[PDB]
Amino acid sequence: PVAKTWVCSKTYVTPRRPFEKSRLDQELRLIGEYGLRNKREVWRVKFTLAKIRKAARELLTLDEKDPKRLFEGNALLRRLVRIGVLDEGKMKLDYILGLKVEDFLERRLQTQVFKLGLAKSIHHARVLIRQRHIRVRKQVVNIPSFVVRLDSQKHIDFSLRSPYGGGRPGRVKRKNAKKA
Amino acid sequence: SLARAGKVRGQTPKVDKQEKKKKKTGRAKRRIQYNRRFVNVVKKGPNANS
Amino acid sequence: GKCRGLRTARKLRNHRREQKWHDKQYKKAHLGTALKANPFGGASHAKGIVLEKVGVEAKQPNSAIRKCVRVQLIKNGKKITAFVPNDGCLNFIEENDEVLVAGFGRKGHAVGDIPGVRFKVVKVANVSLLALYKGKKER
Amino acid sequence: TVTVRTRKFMTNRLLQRKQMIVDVLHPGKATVPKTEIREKLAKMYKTTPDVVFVFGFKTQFGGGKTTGFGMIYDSLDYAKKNEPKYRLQRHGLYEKKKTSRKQRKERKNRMKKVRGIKKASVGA
RNA sequence: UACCUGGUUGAUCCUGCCAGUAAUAUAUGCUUGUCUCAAAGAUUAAGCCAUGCAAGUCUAAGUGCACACGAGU
RNA sequence: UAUCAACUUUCGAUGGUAGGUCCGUCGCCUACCAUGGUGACCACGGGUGACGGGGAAUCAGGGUUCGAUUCCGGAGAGGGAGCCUGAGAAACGGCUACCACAUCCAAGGAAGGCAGCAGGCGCGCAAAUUACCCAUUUCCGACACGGAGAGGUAGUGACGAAAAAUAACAAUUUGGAAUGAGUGCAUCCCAAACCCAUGGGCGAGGACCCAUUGGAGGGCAAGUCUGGUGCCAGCAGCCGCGGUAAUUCCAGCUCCAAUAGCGUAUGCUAACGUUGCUGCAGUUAAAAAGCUCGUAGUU
RNA sequence: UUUACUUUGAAAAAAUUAGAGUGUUCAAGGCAGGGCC
Repeated sequence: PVAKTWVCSKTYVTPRRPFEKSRLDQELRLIGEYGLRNKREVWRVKFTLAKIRKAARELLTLDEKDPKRLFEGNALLRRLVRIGVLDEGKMKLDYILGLKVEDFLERRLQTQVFKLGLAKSIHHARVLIRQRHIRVRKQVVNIPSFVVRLDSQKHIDFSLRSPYGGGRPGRVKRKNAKKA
Repeated sequence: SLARAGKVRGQTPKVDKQEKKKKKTGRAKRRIQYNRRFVNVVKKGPNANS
Repeated sequence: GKCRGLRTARKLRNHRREQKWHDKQYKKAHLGTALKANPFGGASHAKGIVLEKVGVEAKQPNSAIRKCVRVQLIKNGKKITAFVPNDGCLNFIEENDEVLVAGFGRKGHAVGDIPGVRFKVVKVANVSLLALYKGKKER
Repeated sequence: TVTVRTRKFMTNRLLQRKQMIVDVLHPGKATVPKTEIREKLAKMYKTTPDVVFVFGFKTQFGGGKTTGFGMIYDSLDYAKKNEPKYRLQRHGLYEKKKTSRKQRKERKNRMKKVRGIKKASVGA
């Protein structure tokens, strides 16, 4: 009898074929295109998409006049259009099945800061967040795997304490200054 | 018999390994493998010497 | 043909119940046999004392003296033959010492050109045999 | 810079308190001690710096804003009764005994084997 | 993802199993820089146990001459 | 599980009458009577690496396997048996015996139950600290005060799970620029301490503050590369590699799914439509009883 | 004459799972909080 949780779920799924020549390049292409650490992150976003596809799939099997499909279906749609992976015009569960892995990779924080020009390259965009620079509505984020929403997309900027923003410089800037 | 255990490993000259540079790891290793296979284009195997 | 009747749930259940016994992989895991005859008694690994160092000859069309050891288990006193996996690691085997043996690939089946050896030694003298092969854990 | 806002606020009068979520900002500080908070909070409600009590302050990631709970009492003598003993210990007073809890257990079991007034000499 | 591949032959199509593949959970091997969670003598032995602890309890209110401290705790 | 087919009662087995008994019903027990009750729709007997369930793992669907394990219910406190007290115990961190085991004796006697919390031995393939405290959570009593190894916290911890380094921006190698991990103070935190987290400060260019683990014949992503070892030593889950030009072994370089994880062994799931209800087969590959009758069952 | 079958509601513990809601910096999770003296 301990006051704990013991509730934890996995975020990735290892593929069936370990050395599928066609699959190895399709995941490696997503590595450099979005600047990912290893294949685990590819399988992670692939697993989140697989859950959303299966969640939308079981709803499409029910009748349209079912209140469970109407409520649970709209709630899934509102969350997809909230984060920006799906557009408000294509707000239907049929468009969920057409979502690809790159649709959720674009909503990644390290990619949004690259589309906004705050970073030089996609790999530097990871280090830009890894060094505690990017903030979202005065809330600084350190991990690059953050997902922004549409009501928070136009608030991605530098922190009030980062050298790239407005504040004190880094420790290397102050080190070379005192020695010169 | 059993009088020949370690024959080929004892008859092999103690050729030591060569000191090589620090290999990139993590995202940098996958970054190098990405541009070397897709971006840096020039059939042949990645390790086919001859 | 199979009985499809709506009240044949008992006939279908009892038939599949008695026909599963005709499966080799099912009958070996659901009877007293294949478990008491198994030297490990349902265990993945086992400790034992090295009794002899016997070199068994591989089967045709191969020709190589497979280096194994006659090991007597500590858990039940059974005598088995653990195969020394790596090259020259038979010299690293001490006499009358503890060795942690495990299965040899296929479960209860001889692997490769070895006639009947179905066990391999993992650790020797409370340390891994793989380290003794790679110049680690000098013992 | 450092300032409290007290987002929510309610008066209970059960313990003669004024419950409120005291939220203090720290643009360049690291969760200032409650001594500075209790002084600035007393002048806001015109109370004394000995009746305000705050707890549960953890600065979020990066820093900038620290939220916590706060309460005010009527007097310091009235605060001595309606207050946990460790919160009064965090101040300069009420240094509780720190001998042990295991030494007291073995003393109780030793005095349990002796009947009469002689058990007081056994434990001593 | 409602997936298969090697092996009987001179070669072929099959039956068919073995092996390959991926999770899962115990052990173990080597390795192991950070954070948040978290299982942990169940498996063979409900085998056997050194020491210590785990139920005692006093309020203005059943009974109050230890003077240890001075009516009262 | 039929290699358990009949089973239950000369001591209740089934039922009937009366009574006893218990809080109360009753073959619960006693006495008189009946020959009943259960059973192929699997009783009875045996086995279980059987506590049951809520659930867990894996699954297109159908399923398979697992559930000692923090919740609920039950069971037990070495094995039984019999009790005291109490509203409630057949209580064992309460007794009375016997059995098993074992401690102190001055040898007359006395006192024992860690499947409570730590710890030890043993057993093993297999599993932590004789750690800190009643603050949370609550529970118990005469109770605001006192008590709780129930619990909470910390140490050990690669069970497992979620985040996430080992560079980056530049140059054709040198410039700064950005940051902890680590390392040292306050505060916060905490019942105290601790991991953090935060404020400044001290803090990386072979940024040596450096990533290994199985591999590179096929299955199955990666070298007829280099040298010797020559059916020997070995490799290999399978097919297969060595009998003096080995793409397999004995090593380097390089390369590859990798990745702070990765191999190995075993259980189990998918693969397996190789247990087929969905959904398999029975002319010749394993297979329709030699043939017919025939109840239950099924339709 | 009454069953099997289908549909509805209460019942069919909590946790877990599915799953609405909430930016624990994200996530695993938690059942808790953005902003105006």
